Amino acid sequence: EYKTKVSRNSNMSKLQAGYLFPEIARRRSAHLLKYPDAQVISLGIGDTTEPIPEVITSAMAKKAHELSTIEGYSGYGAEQGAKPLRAAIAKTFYGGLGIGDDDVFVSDGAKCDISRLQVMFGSNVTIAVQDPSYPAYVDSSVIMGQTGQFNTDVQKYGNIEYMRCTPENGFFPDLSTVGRTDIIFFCSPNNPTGAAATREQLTQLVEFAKKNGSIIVYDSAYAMYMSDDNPRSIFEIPGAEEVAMETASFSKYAGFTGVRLGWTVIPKKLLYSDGFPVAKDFNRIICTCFNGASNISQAGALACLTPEGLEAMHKVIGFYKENTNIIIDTFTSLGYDVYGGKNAPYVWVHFPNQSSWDVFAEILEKTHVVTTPGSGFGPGGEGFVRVSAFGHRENILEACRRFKQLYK
Amino acid sequence: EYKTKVSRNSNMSKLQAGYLFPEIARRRSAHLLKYPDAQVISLGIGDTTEPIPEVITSAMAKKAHELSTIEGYSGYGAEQGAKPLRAAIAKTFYGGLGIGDDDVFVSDGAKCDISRLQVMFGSNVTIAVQDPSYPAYVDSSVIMGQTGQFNTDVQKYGNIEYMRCTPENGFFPDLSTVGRTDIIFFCSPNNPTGAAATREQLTQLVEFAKKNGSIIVYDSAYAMYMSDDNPRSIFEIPGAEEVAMETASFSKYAGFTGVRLGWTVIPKKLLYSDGFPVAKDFNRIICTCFNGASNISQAGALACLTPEGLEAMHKVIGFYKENTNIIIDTFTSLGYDVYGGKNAPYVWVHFPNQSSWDVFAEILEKTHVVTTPGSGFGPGGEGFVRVSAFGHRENILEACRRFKQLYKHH
Ligand SMILES: Cc1ncc(COP(=O)(O)O)c(CN[C@@H](CCC(=O)O)C(=O)O)c1O
Ligand SMILES: Cc1ncc(COP(=O)(O)O)c(CN[C@@H](CCC(=O)O)C(=O)O)c1O
Repeated sequence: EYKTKVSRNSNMSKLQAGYLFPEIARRRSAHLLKYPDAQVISLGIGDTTEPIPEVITSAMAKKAHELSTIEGYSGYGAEQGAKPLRAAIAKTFYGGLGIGDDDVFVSDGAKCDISRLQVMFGSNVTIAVQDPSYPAYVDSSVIMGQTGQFNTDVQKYGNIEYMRCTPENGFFPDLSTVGRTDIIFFCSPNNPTGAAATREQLTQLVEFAKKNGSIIVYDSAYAMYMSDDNPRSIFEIPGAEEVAMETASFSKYAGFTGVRLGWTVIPKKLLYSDGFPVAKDFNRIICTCFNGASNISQAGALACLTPEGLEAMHKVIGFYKENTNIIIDTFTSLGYDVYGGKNAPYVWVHFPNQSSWDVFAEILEKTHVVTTPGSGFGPGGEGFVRVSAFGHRENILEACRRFKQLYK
Repeated sequence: EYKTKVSRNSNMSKLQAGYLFPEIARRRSAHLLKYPDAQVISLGIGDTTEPIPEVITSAMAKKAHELSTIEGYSGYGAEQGAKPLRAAIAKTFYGGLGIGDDDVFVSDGAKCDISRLQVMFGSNVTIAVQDPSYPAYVDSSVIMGQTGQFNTDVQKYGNIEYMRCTPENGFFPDLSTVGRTDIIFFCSPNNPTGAAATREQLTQLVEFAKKNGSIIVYDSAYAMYMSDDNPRSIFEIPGAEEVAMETASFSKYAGFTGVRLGWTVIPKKLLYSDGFPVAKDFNRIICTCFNGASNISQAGALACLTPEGLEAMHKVIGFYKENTNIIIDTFTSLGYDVYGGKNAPYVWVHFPNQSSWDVFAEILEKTHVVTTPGSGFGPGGEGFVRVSAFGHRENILEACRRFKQLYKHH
């Protein structure tokens, strides 16, 4: 058979397996082959399940209709996003934090921004991540060439600072033990642990990044699930604007997982070591490597940031928060050390003395419930299982009775 | 003032200037500053201007509505795209060329795929491009670390094979003078020249790639504007499936420039030197770095690939083609050497003894018409201006009468 003479990207070769979530989907498929008549309930991938509020979808349908009129048609937008949408995001989420409209970059969601930001930083930066954390930070790092080889002994790529977040440290890194890196990806409330950093901790994090001369990439995907009195934006920490940017999404707020709309904020005062503004390189990436978020998605996001839209999102979030309570109560009633599930739609359940992957297989096997194994979120996740709360109420309740029977 | 200790990405420093189209938009902004009441006609950026056909927007509006019901709501999709849409694209554009549903990757547009493909190839490959060509191939290449610095004497980035496409060579390079690279980006019908490679030239292109062990990234963004009897897909060339992938989009077919939907096709027989299939690395990129095209944009694309959609897309394309004729006739009456416009919605006009940027500025200042300087598409574009045919009819007519008024007495 014919082969080209092009060498495979050696960074792609470094990757230890496929992406976590397709891997889980494979395993659930194999389970449906074994049990063809099983009633599978997925609490694995954190995908929203409830309909998008009408006020928002009417806004999208109206934009679609308008595209068939001479007056309403629009083509290429500003790749940063429509100005009224940047303004609404700037006012609504960062009002009083000194963020301008021109600091907001509208995207087709946060996973894409994470990789666009990794392209921008390039192959010579080193990164630190929460351990455990959402696997896209590590995987994108490997793909960009920022890392060594995977070491199977410790279960870690070389050259990544894994910042262990444990029950014994309150799921916040011990910063006095953390090596300096260029970038620090920091997710709060955290996926998978559910842990939301306090004001004092985030203060420490800014002080840490300021002294090490690092950039924090603050992932606030779950901030509007906040219950405790904790900061929802890193820019609430004075001095954050010199060391941090923030990336977020409408996915978990308006059910936009399929619709695709997020943003990144890069403050004017965030500068590389030569004084060059980081935002200006992001802007170049965004103009060259992207052609803007869908116009219909942007019209849906615009409608989200209005009194009716905010009320609708609060209702949605509230509903998933009530699912989370149900799951928490179940596991606590069962005598588990269960974490998170207060400030986030994830509960982080401790299964000590078992490997995550084995617990995943066991639950899937006995209860036809998909979970996500903790060690898919890095080596600090070993021994835990993340349980997602996105589901119809009846599905959540049924999964919980199934757990009660397995584990009684 | 405070600065971090993070070193700016050296590949970002390499970029000689801002991306082409924002730089034009800046100049048009400054123009409207100077003359706030100028009726600017924009033929710079190639943006669709006519309404999306009702059949396509009704489908999108329906998906939006369905998203508010328990039954019709959907969240994350298969990252490659909805299986029915992948099938429709495979059958509709590649039916009979051996392309499977699973070789199609639905994206939010071709610009985005180009850059995801470049992340996939990585920093250690060398590329070739047509010269002139759509500036995203070269810019994404610089950004990814594939290049040396910009050399202002020759107006080229180091380590890129710039393949000369001229009126004299029929806008197809002499491949005997083209050095071996890993990757060859090839656009046909080409942006900016409008030139469509014949079956004979594409066969040569494929034979060249096969003997060199190169991968062709074939960009078919304008293939449905074909008038001549030329291949619309690289996979029409036997053996293309061992050396070639293809990228395209609905932007120019249904006016989806703002909606955002295209696709890349990578065939199963495309392998790296170690035997690894290139599509398996792309799939990983697509799973890690992307979360799918918008579900509403997918519903719109699915509606385009029906008898009613194809009929609507064909009609809109033909409209822009008549615009292109008006523009061609205008410049040829004024005695310019003018290329393209046959197989593409672009007219490539030569201005002897003038820089492209000076011509751009001159047209913009005197007629309030925006164009794109040919040097924006690389050094072979120097001396040319690209005139986009996208616009309302009356605006193309007005632009053309402005050109004639300016240039008739010279
Ligand atoms: C921390 C974090 N950042 C970013 C994203 C991606 O946001 P989008 O705007 O919708 O791109 C997610 C969703 N993570 C889910 C879904 C799986 C995935 O993102 O690959 C999860 O962790 O199960 C997330 O949890
Ligand atoms: C050859 C070619 N490939 C890809 C694209 C991008 O397609 P999308 O699906 O809409 O992402 C264009 C449109 N280029 C236009 C618009 C400017 C730009 O693409 O940056 C042009 O060249 O004027 C193109 O001309």
